[PDB]
Amino acid sequence: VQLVESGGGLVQPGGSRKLSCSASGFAFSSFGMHWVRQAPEKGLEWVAYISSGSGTIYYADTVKGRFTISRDDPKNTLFLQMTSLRSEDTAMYYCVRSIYYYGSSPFDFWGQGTTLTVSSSDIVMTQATSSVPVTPGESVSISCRSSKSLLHSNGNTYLYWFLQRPGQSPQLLIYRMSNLASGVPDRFSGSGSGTAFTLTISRLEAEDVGVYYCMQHLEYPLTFGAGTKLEL
Amino acid sequence: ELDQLRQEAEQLKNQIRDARKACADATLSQITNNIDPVGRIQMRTRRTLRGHLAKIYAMHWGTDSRLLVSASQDGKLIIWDSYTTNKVHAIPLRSSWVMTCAYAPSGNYVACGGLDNICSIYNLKTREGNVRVSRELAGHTGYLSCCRFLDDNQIVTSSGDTTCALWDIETGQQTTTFTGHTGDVMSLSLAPDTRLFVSGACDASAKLWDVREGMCRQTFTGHESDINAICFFPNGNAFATGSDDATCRLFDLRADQELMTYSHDNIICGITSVSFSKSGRLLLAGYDDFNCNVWDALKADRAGVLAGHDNRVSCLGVTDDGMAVATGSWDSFLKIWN
Amino acid sequence: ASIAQARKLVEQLKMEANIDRIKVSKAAADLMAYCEAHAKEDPLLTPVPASENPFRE
Amino acid sequence: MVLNPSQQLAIAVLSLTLGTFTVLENLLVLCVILHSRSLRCRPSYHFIGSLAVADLLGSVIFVYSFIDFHVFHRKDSRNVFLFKLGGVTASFTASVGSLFLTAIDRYISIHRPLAYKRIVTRPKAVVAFCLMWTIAIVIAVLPLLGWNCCSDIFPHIDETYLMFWIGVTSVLLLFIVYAYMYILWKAHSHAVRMIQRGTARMDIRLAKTLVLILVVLIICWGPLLAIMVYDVFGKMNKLIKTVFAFCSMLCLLNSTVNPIIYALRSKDLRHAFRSM
Amino acid sequence: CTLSAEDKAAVERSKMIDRNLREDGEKAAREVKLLLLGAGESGKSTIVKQMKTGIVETHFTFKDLHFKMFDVGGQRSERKKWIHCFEGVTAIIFCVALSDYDLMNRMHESMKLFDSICNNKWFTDTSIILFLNKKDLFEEKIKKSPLTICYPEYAGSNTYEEAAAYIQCQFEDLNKRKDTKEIYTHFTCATDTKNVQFVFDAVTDVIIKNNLKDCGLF
Ligand SMILES: COC(=O)[C@@H](NC(=O)c1nn(Cc2ccc(F)cc2)c2ccccc12)C(C)(C)C
Ligand SMILES: CC(C)CCC[C@@H](C)[C@H]1CC[C@H]2[C@@H]3CC=C4C[C@@H](O)CC[C@]4(C)[C@H]3CC[C@]12C
Ligand SMILES: CC(C)CCC[C@@H](C)[C@H]1CC[C@H]2[C@@H]3CC=C4C[C@@H](O)CC[C@]4(C)[C@H]3CC[C@]12C
Repeated sequence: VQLVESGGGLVQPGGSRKLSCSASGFAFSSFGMHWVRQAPEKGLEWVAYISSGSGTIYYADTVKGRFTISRDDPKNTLFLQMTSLRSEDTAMYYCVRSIYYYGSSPFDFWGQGTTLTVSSSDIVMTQATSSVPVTPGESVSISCRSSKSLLHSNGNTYLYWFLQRPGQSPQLLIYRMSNLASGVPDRFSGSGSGTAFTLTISRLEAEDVGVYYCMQHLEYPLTFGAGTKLEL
Repeated sequence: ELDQLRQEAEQLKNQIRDARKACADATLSQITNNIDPVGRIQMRTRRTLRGHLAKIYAMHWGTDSRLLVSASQDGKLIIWDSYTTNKVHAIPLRSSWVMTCAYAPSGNYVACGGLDNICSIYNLKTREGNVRVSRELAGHTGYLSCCRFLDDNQIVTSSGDTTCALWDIETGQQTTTFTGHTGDVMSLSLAPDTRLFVSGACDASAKLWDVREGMCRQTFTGHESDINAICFFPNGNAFATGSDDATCRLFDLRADQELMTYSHDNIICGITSVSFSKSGRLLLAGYDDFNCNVWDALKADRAGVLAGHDNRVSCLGVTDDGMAVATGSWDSFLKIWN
Repeated sequence: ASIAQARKLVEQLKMEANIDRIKVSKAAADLMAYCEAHAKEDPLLTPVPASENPFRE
Repeated sequence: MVLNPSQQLAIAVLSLTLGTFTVLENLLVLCVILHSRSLRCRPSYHFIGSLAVADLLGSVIFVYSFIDFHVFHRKDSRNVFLFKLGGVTASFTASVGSLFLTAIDRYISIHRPLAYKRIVTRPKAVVAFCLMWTIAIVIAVLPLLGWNCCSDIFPHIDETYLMFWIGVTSVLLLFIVYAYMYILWKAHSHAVRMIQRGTARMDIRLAKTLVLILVVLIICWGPLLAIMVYDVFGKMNKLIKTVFAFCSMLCLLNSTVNPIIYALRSKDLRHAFRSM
Repeated sequence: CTLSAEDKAAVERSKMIDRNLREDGEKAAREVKLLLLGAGESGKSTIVKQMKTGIVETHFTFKDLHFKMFDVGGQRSERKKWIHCFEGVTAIIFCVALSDYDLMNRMHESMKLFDSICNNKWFTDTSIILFLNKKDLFEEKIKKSPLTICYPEYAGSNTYEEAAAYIQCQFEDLNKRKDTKEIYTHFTCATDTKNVQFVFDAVTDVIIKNNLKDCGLF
């Protein structure tokens, strides 16, 4: 179900390179798509979006009017074209899939991304613990906080969790409040209330030693929280 | 020879009738005397599901009670969202003729069958999201009338040929076949525990099948024509049939006879669907003349009519929790009542 | 059919005559008194308030 | 503008006799189609009703307006004439607009029979329905906006208007006259071919209805659109001008006849009324 | 609009699916559906094999049109329960062998099947295309085996033209609905290229007589 991406490389400032993402293994024509970038050491960020059928396109604020996203359904490819890149546009660009209906799991699968080196009124998420030490077999809890009530009138609170092991792409762990992403061990669990959240690992092995992230998906533009690195 | 054994049959079926008359001491309409009447029941529509382009033959609510499935005389097999009028899946069938559908309890499979004598089992939650055929069940002489899931790995079916069967989904082969009917089977219904089920034939009779053993236990007569729709009293100790006699009945499993009959002079049209409300105090019924009714189970009197349809009410079902009733007629729409 | 089939049917009817049956006057009160105790929670006998009904509009 | 009481005594009734029958007949037709039912779903049936209201609207509006002014004595304003004459102008034209929308339906039925059920859908028909009305009402009130004023046919209206309206109706009338003859031609060709080949009831059954329609729709406007465009001695004398007043009486007779010939004959509609 | 961001894309999915539903329902109304009924050893296969378990289905195209026939005779179950699924079929095609009139007697079985189907409530509107096939052996059985075997009463002499027309009037006189529907009979031997043109020639008469009924012109 792999997604491979291409482009990147070394670009002098002001010259506009393009980026391709060639999907293979699923039904491409009924998924929305995203782009998420990661600077050299910082937490992830949300560059753009497209719905199904290319009928609805959003953007971030710092790239509004400079980047253009477009999809090719018969040839199974997603294109992002960048214009007049600035020195601060150096980041790896992952490519994220997502499907929206009742009971689905958005952000289920993530690409591996490319490396681009350009030569030289928004909801604020917050988690402020870094390099917390852990010992295998313990129970570890990690907290998050938001600046606005994520509980919608219908009862769904839109808050997603992720995990980036050192050297791999990130991975969905909990799709919404009190939910567990398919294909993940049952150790993970998360219970929140209002605008206070936590992720708890009952008994951990030493394979999940990596940084955790948290996202509100309530309204654009999808801010992510800072990092929380587990050191061993 | 044939003469002696057939002579014996008359004696055994006269031993039964003189063994079903020593139990009856009072009807249901004498016990329930000086009991307060239910009163007028007024219900208005809440939704209208307009996706289909042709007639609708079957429907079944999801267990959570917020999702629906629906089969029509079109390739499509649509999955609806009852709280908001949205579609979550549209499935194209391999044969335009469909006479049944089903939705699994766990919520991971659907099923469908029609005139092509094959049961198809679709899969819903998969990677590379799309809906694909997970299994094809073959081995029925005639058309499938109805189906039901015992659990995620099993399923019971009923066919045009006088037989019912039990299927294991992992391996195509049947495991147990029930063959006591004469005449075409039309519908069946599982018990709340899934340890027994009831099927209604076209010879104006019904059975009571044990799933594990594979043998019938009780036979219920009483109707004059074929029956088409069965249901189970939520308790699990009685069921109610609906026929083309324009008459429902309410049998019971421990006394092995008929408690009451809901029939009226104005109605001469046949019945196509029967369902109890939760708490067994109301029995819904979808009549042939583009209409429906509500019968007071403990008293023969009828609660108010529930007619908003413009054609035959082919199939209707009360939600598992009990909040709403959804009926789908031949005109493409489905109206949900509440 | 004369003996191959007839034996099957007679053996079937011999099994539907050992069953034990309870008088109706008891097997109808046990249905009557299932509706005292579960009538509190049936949203169709008595309409549930607008706040708890998920389909107003 | 000139009449005798006897003309008034006798002439007045036609307006009243014709109007009463007209109202009753149209009202009765309107009901069966109107209750949403088997007939309501098909798009074609609405045009019948759409034409059916207009003859009623035209009848109430015109019977009173016409009886008050030619008859008795009347009151008016340059601004006022455009109004009160807007309705009759708006309603008669609307009636023609409905006769022309069934001719477009019954032309497609045989021109492209295979695709006939495909192209005419409930929404496209409703779109044409509303457009027909938008076009009718707007043109009807254009005088107020201008050209109070020239013309001798009516007291105030602009001569440009009396010669602009006439041509459009003649053009609308002409097309329906064509597309009833063509329908007849195709039916006759197909029915001669059938018997001629291996396998004339259809080409004779349609002729009875079509000739009945084409004669009445030429009688109703044969005199009206000639007299109106008529040139004569001293316009029309105390005789010629007076004749037009009674020639106007028939135009309401088309509101009487269009439900019988147009909708009563169709077998399905009468049958619904038969059982209800 | 009090809809969360995730909720909006579920409406865009539902309006994506309504497009598929119409775009595929507008391609399933171009095809003309036919129903094929026949008795055992009547010769259904010959006309099936003439032009290009469950309900068998067949597709054939002639002069820019698509037809779909449904051979349903292998059901072998009660027909009352599933025949009301078939309304909206454009025409019923019935077929009778003329080789077997003497052979207990099939013809009466044919007559009682054509009579049961002809006067059914579901098929009050639809029209019937009656083939009468295998006339190449029926030309030879007339002299050796007289027509009187089916009915002694019939007076007329035994000629191929004089017998087959009388049989035709025996079949065409079974429909109560003279006004509502018609029957388009056609004699065919084992090989006839023209057979498909008679179906294409009769379905257009059916479609035109329904299009001049839908708008009340008739
Ligand atoms: C002298 O006024 C009349 O006699 C009456 N109108 C017609 O008698 C009459 N009004 N209109 C519509 C119409 C005519 C000319 C035009 F320019 C735009 C509309 C008719 C149309 C056909 C026959 C008679 C009439 C009136 C009293 C209702 C005003
Ligand atoms: C149904 C589809 C596939 C084919 C349509 C057939 C064509 C010939 C029909 C359909 C609609 C018809 C048109 C409807 C409206 C008008 C405006 C009128 O002032 C002139 C005739 C004209 C232009 C008609 C001509 C014939 C027409 C174009
Ligand atoms: C007096 C007025 C009403 C007559 C003027 C001509 C009008 C009525 C005719 C001429 C051509 C017609 C249009 C042709 C094209 C279409 C496409 C159809 O899918 C919707 C209706 C619509 C938009 C028709 C509406 C009616 C129409 C606009």
